[PDB]
Amino acid sequence: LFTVTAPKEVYTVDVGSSVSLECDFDRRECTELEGIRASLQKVENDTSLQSERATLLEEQLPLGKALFHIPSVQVRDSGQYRCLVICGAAWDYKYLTVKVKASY
Amino acid sequence: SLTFYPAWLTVSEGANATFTCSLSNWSEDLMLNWNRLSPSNQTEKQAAFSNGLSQPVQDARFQIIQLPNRHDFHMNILDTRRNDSGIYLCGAISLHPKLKIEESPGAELVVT
Repeated sequence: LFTVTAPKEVYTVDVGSSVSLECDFDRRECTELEGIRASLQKVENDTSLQSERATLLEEQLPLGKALFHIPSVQVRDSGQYRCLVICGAAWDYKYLTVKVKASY
Repeated sequence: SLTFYPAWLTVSEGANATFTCSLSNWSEDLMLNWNRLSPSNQTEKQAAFSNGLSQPVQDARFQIIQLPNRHDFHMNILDTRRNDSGIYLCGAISLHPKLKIEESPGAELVVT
């Protein structure tokens, strides 16, 4: 019954600038008893691994947001990601899309 | 990798619907979710399998039942409703030695 939602699902960014991506989760299904972990994974095929480019702004977690930051966006950062939250045994994810504007 | 079959399933309303989620080269620690795609193509969680227990997000018609001596799982919708029609998939997560998500291809359910 733990679930993740993505009220913001599409994000826009200019090459050279940073992008933030986020998904929200149901906190009354997460305590510090079983731990909380969040990850962003770029979709490159059927299996995803942790993004090398993104980091987690973990100060947002107690507010029920998994907020990710990718600095210095390049064209190859375009496309779909899975925003994943794990609370003890329970997990869920949402797809997020990054749209990039490249200039010169 | 994960597969999910049959690719297309059509049943009469009230009948059960069964998909099979099949996991290849996976470890003993199985954490498997059953998701449905929204009209916007976003994933929505239907049920979760972990330990050796299936739990539904909210509808107990959705059950994940491990098959005999296999890393194969029936994803059963008991007593289908027409508005169950749509695309479904399964996804699995491993936490060790590295975090990874694997998704199956979609499979389409039509309830008439």
